[PDB]
Amino acid sequence: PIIKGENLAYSMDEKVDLMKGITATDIEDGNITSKVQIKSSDFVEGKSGIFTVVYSVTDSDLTSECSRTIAVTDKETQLSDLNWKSATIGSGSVRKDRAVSGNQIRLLNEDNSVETFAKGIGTHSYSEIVYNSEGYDIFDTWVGIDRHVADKKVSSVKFKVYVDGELKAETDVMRIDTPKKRLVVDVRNSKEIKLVVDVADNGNNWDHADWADAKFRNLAEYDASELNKAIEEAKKLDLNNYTEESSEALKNAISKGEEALLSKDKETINSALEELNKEMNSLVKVDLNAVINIPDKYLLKSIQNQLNKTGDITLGDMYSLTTLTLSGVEDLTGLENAKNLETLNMDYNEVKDLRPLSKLKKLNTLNAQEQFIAAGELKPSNGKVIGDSKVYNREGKNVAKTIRVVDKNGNTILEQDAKDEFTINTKDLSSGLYGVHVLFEDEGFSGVMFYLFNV
Ligand SMILES: [Ca+2]
Repeated sequence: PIIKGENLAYSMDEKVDLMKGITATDIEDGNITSKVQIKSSDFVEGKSGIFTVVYSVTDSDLTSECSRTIAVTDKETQLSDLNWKSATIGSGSVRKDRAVSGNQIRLLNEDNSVETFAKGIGTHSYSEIVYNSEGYDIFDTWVGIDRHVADKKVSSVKFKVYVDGELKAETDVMRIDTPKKRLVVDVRNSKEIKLVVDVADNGNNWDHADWADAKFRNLAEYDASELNKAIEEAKKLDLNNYTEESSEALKNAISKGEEALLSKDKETINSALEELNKEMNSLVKVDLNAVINIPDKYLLKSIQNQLNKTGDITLGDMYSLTTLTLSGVEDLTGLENAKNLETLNMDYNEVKDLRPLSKLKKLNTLNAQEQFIAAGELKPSNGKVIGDSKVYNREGKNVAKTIRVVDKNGNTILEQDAKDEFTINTKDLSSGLYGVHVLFEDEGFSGVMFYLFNV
């Protein structure tokens, strides 16, 4: 059994396949790659680092083991975007982002297609290129014979990577038809990396070699594991069991945490985590048994008729209203607790203020037409009578339309536009009873607010 596996490198957003590149062949069994198991690993998902995984397989009639590292990195720096400390080359000159022949960097793929790279280092054996590697964690590159010498027959090189003078990785002898190979080297706490292209056989003849996509890769400067843990536990809670104010704050913190995950910014994540933890401990549970204060006895009777019960109406009772029919109601106070109310049938009632229903998010059917609010008697003073004529809709807007004054015979003695208040001259009025009609209309909300004043 020949179990094989090379070092890999992944980015922060990529899905890590722990079995990528693992093969197992045996002369007695054949391809036993499907029977490969993991013997040891320190890998953690959603975490930046360099993890070690050990692989073991058992054949029909014998076990073999192999080990490889898997790095999860973030920021990358192309070597061609940096300056080398020194560079030697057997023929021509080293070129950044181009092959040694000046053409694009081109290597061979496993399916015999050609891979064209925009970034990399084009050199020629024998070659030694040294870079400053201080502060970098992982070196990643593709290597192979450049496609410009695809007709030269004798092209052959070997790639080697030295870290502070120590050989850390190398390929076999690569020829024209050898598909490109990947090299992922740990360069942690190093000062120099040396990229070596040896001549293999036939000297350096036509040894066009590319360090394709050669780049440094660093571990992430952030960690989203703690924020991910707090969000998942927060999303497990039922927002209906908490007050609308506290559930809104937690919901906003969950959203801010989800935004922080996408930012991949350390302080944005930490700040969202602290806020999410604060709203997590600031949650206050509802009390479905607490009594709701309903000052209007007709509203209390209307809710009792809809729910079939006597005595106090609870918040749990209020949460259960999806439809409600009113009769003889003057004050909607208390209905702000029925957050699930969808339909309110209150035609021919005595309501002049829809503001208690302002925050009802599901109230799509409101039948509040032809109200009549007997607003009592106004006492004339200083030769005039003054009354209030503001009728509020759900948005808190005065929807009063027509102010008309009527005498005992039904004849309109005056009419004007409705404002917040009205002032009627009474010095010129004959002695008797007079009525004041405050006409108002809106989307589904209309009626008459009636006053009277004696003279
Ligand atoms: Ca050669």
